[PDB]
Amino acid sequence: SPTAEACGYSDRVAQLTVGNSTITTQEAANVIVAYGEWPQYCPDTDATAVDKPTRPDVSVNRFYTLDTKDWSSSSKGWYWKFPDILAETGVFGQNAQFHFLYRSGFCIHVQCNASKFHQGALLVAVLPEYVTGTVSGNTGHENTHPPYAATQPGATGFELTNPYILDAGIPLSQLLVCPHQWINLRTNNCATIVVPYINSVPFDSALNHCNFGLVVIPVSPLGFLQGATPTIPITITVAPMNSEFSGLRQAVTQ
Amino acid sequence: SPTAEACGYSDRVAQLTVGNSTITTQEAANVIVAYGEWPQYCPDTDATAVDKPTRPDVSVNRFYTLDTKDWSSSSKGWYWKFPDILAETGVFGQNAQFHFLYRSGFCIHVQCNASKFHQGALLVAVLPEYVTGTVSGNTGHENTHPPYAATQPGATGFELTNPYILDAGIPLSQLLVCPHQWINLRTNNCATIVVPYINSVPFDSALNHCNFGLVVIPVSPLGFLQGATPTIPITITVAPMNSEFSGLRQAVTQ
Amino acid sequence: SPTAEACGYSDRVAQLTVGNSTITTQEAANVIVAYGEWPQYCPDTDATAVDKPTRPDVSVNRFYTLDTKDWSSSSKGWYWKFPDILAETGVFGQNAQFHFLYRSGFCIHVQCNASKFHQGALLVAVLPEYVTGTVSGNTGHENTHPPYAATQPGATGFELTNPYILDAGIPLSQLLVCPHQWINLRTNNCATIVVPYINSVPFDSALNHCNFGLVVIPVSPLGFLQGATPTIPITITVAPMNSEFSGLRQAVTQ
Amino acid sequence: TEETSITNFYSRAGLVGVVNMPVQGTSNTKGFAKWGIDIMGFVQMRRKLELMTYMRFSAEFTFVASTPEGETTNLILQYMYAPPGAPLPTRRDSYEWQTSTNPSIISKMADPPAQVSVPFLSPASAYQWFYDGYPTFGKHPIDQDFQYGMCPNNMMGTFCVRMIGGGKPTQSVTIRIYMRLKHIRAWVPRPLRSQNYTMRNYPN
Amino acid sequence: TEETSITNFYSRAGLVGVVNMPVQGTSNTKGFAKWGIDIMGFVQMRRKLELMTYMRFSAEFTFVASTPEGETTNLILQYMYAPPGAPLPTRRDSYEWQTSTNPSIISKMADPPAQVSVPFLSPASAYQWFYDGYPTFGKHPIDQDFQYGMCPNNMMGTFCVRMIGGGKPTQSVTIRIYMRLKHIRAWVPRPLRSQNYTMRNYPN
Amino acid sequence: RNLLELCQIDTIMEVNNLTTNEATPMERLRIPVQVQTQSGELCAAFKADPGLDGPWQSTMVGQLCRYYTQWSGSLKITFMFTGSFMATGKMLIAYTPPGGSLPANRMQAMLGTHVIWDFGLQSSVTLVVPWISNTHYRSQATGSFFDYYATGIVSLWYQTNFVVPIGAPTTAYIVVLGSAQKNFTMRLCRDTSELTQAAEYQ
Amino acid sequence: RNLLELCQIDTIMEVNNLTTNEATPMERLRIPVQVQTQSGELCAAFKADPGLDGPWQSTMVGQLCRYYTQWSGSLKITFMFTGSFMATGKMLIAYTPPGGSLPANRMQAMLGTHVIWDFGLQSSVTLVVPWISNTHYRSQATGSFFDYYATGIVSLWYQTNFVVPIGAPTTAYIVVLGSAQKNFTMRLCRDTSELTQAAEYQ
Repeated sequence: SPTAEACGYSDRVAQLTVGNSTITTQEAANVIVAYGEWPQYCPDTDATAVDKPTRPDVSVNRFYTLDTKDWSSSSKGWYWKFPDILAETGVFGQNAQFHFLYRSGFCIHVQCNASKFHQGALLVAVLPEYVTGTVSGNTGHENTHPPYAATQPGATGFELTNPYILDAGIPLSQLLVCPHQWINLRTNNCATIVVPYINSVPFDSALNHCNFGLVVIPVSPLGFLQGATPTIPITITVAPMNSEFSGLRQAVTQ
Repeated sequence: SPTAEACGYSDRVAQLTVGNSTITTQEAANVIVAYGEWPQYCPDTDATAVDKPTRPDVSVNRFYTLDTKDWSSSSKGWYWKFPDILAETGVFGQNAQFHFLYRSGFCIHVQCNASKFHQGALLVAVLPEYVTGTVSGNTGHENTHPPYAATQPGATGFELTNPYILDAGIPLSQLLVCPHQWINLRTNNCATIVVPYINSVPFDSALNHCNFGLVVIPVSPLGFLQGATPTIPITITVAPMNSEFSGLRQAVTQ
Repeated sequence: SPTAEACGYSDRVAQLTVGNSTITTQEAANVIVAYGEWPQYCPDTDATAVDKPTRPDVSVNRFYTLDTKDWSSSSKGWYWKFPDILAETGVFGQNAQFHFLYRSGFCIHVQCNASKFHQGALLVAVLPEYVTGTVSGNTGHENTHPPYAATQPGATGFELTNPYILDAGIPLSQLLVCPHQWINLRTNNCATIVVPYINSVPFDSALNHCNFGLVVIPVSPLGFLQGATPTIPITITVAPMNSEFSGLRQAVTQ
Repeated sequence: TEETSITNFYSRAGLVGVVNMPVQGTSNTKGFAKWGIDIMGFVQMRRKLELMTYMRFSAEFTFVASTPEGETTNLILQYMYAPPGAPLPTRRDSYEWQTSTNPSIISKMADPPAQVSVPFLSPASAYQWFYDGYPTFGKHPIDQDFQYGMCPNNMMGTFCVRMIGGGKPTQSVTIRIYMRLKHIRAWVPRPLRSQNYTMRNYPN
Repeated sequence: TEETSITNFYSRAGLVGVVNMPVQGTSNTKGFAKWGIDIMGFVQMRRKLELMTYMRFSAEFTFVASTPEGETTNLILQYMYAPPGAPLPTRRDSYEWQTSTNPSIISKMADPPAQVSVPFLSPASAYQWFYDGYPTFGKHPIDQDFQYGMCPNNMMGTFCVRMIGGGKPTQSVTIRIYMRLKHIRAWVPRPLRSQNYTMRNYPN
Repeated sequence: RNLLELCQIDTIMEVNNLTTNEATPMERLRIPVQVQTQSGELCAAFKADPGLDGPWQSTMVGQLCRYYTQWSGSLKITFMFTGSFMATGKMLIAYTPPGGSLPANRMQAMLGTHVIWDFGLQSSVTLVVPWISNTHYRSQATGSFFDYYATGIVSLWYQTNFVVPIGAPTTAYIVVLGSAQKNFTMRLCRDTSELTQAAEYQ
Repeated sequence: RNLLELCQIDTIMEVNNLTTNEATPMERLRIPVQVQTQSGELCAAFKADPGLDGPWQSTMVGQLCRYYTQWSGSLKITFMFTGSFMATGKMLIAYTPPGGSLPANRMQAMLGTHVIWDFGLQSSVTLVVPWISNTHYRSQATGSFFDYYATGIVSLWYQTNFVVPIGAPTTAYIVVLGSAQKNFTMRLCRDTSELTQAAEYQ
């Protein structure tokens, strides 16, 4: 709604509800949905599988506070791989392994404690098909490829070697194109996003595949007076939206 | 249908289908359903829980060949506790633990290899609220109670100390009252039963509670010539019917 | 009719009638007709000859028990050439020679004594244009071609040098494609087949040409206990269906 | 899908077969080629054709020629298939090459390759690979046995290509015939055969 | 305006990539070329294609060949892409080159360049440059890590071009493949990436 | 008609991939069954693989499959109990989706799509292998792990042990047949490696 | 879709054209603001230039622009006050048409199209740069004075000095964003200098 000038109220205030999980932020910016799409169940035409999917709606769809991370005034951003994080948690993750042919979307909520100044806004974005690229020794000769841990850190996140690069060809600045919102947190507070799909294949095992990963890296250095509380936490909670599974058989961690 | 004289055909032949599991026996006796009831979903009025149950229909409902047991010419019968057996297996068992508030029924198929003579019919029955009772030292003074392993053997079965007693006051002979069919296997082959409910509480965690247990004990001694194959295996497969869960929270083995 | 599960009755029991010849088998598998065709009289358009054909229907069409062959536990299969066998027998064969321009189809009945076990099913099939191929010395250099006796054994049959090869490029396994039925004889008994036509030319002298030959080779080794009767005979009877002749003139054995 | 379907399968084209004739051309110093009909000897192409016994065919094949190097050089060739019926040219002079009836095409090497189609000749309804029997009647001597495979119907006349000149060629040429199949209807497919090599030509 | 619009952007064509094979051809004395599918290695063309992940494509590309000088000489070449599935020709003799199914075109160097179009093969809805994950399942060893980039769907078979001759070529040739894009529909564009060169082939 | 129809008619995967068995196919075909432990025995393990794997490869399906760069579709398999009629036995057959390891045990296999064989009057039982793929079409050729490539695995087990009548022989045989499902596809027909000759026939 | 749409999504001109800043872009982005003289200070001066100039060039607009021989259209720019929320300040932003020199002072800039920034609750303010050209289309590439080439200049100033709460830090930062106007055109798409490699990747 708002134009640059126009500002309403109670846009900022919002509540999110999911299966037996709720988050509210007093301060917020209006939610952005990717590419003007909202998540949906894969179409009959779309689905190859010919195996009836199972959607535990409720259990599957809930906010999980997988991890909370502390902040540094400046810190390297780290990336949350979608698929692993859910998998790591259960029931959902556990369900996934058996269920392994898996596809889903999710709504993401990230909350942090707020400080008035809240300078050093951090920008979070999810990029589909995030691919890492190595320095390769900085010779470029080395032709080395990223570690397993790096590629799918397992929701540890992954600190970004060089943020502008994002350890990929893409310049950081252009990154804005992909849907995201930034938290100065002066402007806003815990952001809400719902992630629409880009899925190459309408159904994937998706154990291997990651739909996308989330990156949280401050554009700006935080700054505060000494007196002000040094610690500015960030927490992430997400609830996967429609998830369907096939490939009932045995669960593998991998 | 049949009266004592009357006998049709193709009663014996039957197939059972469940979620991606099928069993067929050429020889069979018509299926008996307990108490003229068939399994159903617990009624709204019935259900206290006010927690929306989850029924993974398909995965939950399937035949599981939990275990196969060999036979002896005469052997002590052993009891399969319903709840444990399913729990032990997964996904269903795994699902149960998280899902722990659990109730279900099941259809039971037991198959054995057949020998022509097939004397020494074995009688199988399920008795609700099977309660064990100890000798208590045979003094009766001892006032001892059965072992944990004994009570819920974990689908190892439990060999029956004294079959007539069935280690309970109930005389064996009367046992017939509870629905069952016997396998001479001369007469019939792998039996089919579907088990209707006696559930005290419309929903139970049922981890603790056992709906009932199955006992397999030959009424008659097997007899064969030496030449005939000494080994007469028995196998059991069951598919739980409607199962619903509540109590989403953490799974305990117990 | 039957699907894999479905089985009717009295499919097995069948009688075949031909001109003053009848065969019955209690046990049988439903008859297979080749290529969904049934034999017919060559069409006017089809027939070049412009010579009025003669069809002794009755005499021509009858079951002939040309030969009976004994079995070995394992034996090389042997091939019956259609044209010769009929020719050898008379009247039909005799008629053929005068009548020599000859074309026909036939229904084939093969009967054997049955043993309960009847393991070592033998597969019989007719392949049109059966062509033999020699080892050619196994060098392959030799470039030798099969003996006259081999090519048209005269319904002696011809034991197969190497069954898998069938002494032709065609792999045995693929052979299934051509219509056939196998006799475990546990499953079935004397098979019945009616052979539809592949005829290159609507009328041939067919003395030279063979419509096709029948091969009988066990897929499986027979196995029996010593006590069981060692000898498992096979007999073949066939009645040619519509046969027509032209080329009235002198009869040649050739 | 489309590819799987028969037409796609057939539509693919491959080298029917080729022969190379050296300039020195010990084989043909004259460098006349009288070519057998038999595609059949070449396994790969033939088997596919074998696969469907019965087809209604219009077939187009293309002629390309080059030296063993593949170098092209300027020669003008004349092309003929008389029939099997016709006499086959002895030599360069050979009478037959002047061919009234028997079809001929003249194209330059320089000229772009020529493509033509041929009717389903065989007197038989179809050409079937397997033959059971003898083209000939009589007792079959062991020596005779060679005959067994042959099916007279599926026998076609030779081809003649001659470089045109009294003298002998400066340059070599290769037949390098390509055939493509037009849209096909086929019946009663027969399984592919791979065998030991009894000999060529082989019924297989 | 017209130029800005996507079609104009795409419509422009450039060299997909070229290889040169010397007459001496130490690389290929035989001078067979088995060419990888990967256009991808060449940065410039690829990036543009990368730009729009999803396209419905009919694409035409042209073949031109010359020596490193650019001098033309008379050779006749045969062209094939079997699939990735097919065996790839060992050598000049190589069996595969006689190709039943696998498509081939024969054109002379003299003959004017040939242009053809190719369907959107990939089993995937589209070919997307970025792949996240492994084509393979299992623990990922450090050595294994090489795998990461690969996306099996966006992998295509090789091309084979061989100069036709038993002997070895008088003259060299260059692939010099040109591709042009037909009218395009494209979706979900992705930003261009310029990176350090991790290595080739690279997911980038 | 269509090759696939030919595929439909009959392809049998090699029961065992043995040179000896392959060379003398009958031996390969038999899968021995004996009186055994009722369960826990593994009758055999089979690979889904497209016919890159030997057993399919030998089959017609494999041969055609080789031609086609990609194959997609579901396969039907049949098993028959040749073994003694009087003797009875039950076996479990399991099919497992890709991404797992081979079941390596009866129980594990059962978790995947499975069926149970009474084997009795009905000689044959038909397994069906559903088409499950991330991608609509899979490549015919594997040999390197591609998720798209690898169909999965199948296994056989003893639901019950073999029991035999005194007369009936202890051992018994089972034969496996293979078929193609109605929906079978392959793409981009091309050459086949399978047949070649070193030297010109000419 | 259209590249321009991509341009629309986000291009940010380099705040400062510094190797260091460019190399480490975050540093470049910040434009420091401090408590200062209320007016007369020049926040910064920017060049219109099409992306021949560094800041545009780095941007997506520049990259695409480089491709197109000519660019035409109007650009939108946004500025945000990252600096302390409590602290308040006003700044003047000015845009100047071609043919003048750089404003070189606050007052001069103001004469040209200008806007004033309260900066407060509304974090961001949007400048608009109108398309003004003698010619409908301008060349993307400049580097030599062409009237057609040169878009113009922009400048920032202090409408008022920064004032800060005691708590609030003296300094503050402003970030600049850039966007493309709905009407954007470029012509005769061609190559881009920007990406090349000395040596064959192959």
